Amino acid sequence: YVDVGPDSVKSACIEVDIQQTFFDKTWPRPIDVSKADGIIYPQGRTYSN
Amino acid sequence: SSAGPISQFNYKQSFSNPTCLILATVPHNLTTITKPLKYSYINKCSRLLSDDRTEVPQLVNANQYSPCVSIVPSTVWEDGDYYRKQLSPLEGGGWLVASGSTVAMTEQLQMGFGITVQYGTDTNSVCPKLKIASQLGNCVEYSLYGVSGRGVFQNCTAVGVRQQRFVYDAYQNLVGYYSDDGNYYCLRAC
Repeated sequence: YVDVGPDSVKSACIEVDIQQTFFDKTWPRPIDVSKADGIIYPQGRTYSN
Repeated sequence: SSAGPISQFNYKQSFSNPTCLILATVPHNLTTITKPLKYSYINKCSRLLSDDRTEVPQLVNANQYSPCVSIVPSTVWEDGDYYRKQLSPLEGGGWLVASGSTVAMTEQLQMGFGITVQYGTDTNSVCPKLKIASQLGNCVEYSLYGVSGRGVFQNCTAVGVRQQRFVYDAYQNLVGYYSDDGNYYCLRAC
């Protein structure tokens, strides 16, 4: 197994405030494949024009 | 085929793989290779059991260092020096013991090379190189990585991906550059 550096020496964690309603936004950015949104190039080989 | 101190306590090759042994001499022309004070080797590596009587030679196993390299300096100070180290009850008790030998340094440094090869099933990826297997084979044939074929390479321009290294044209065929380092050797049919 790999050394990933020391454990944290802190005895507590930072407190976390969950407020989902502040993150509920409508900022639509739908896939448009006309512009090649979200395209993984093919693994097997690569191509010209 | 030797039972000297070298095979016993210093350096042992595997008997299950094919091996080679090379003796050479660095010229003068080679200057980045520095000489040490002298040549050193281990002439004794044994354990003294916790009975203070029984001596058991510690023989070196192939692809390993001697158990005495922990107590023998990287260069032996004087011919015949001896080293000792008492063992913890966990290590077995008794002692570890060694003795070093020296040979006077030479005009030109002298070296030893040991090579060991493994023939794989399909993984034979360590091959020689020359320059027919390379450019300029400007006609048939090529044989690239996992792909066969027969083509006429030309220095063409400039269409591809350039990070992975083929280019096809809408079929199984490759038209055809990559692989050379790094240009555009576009191939053709026979």
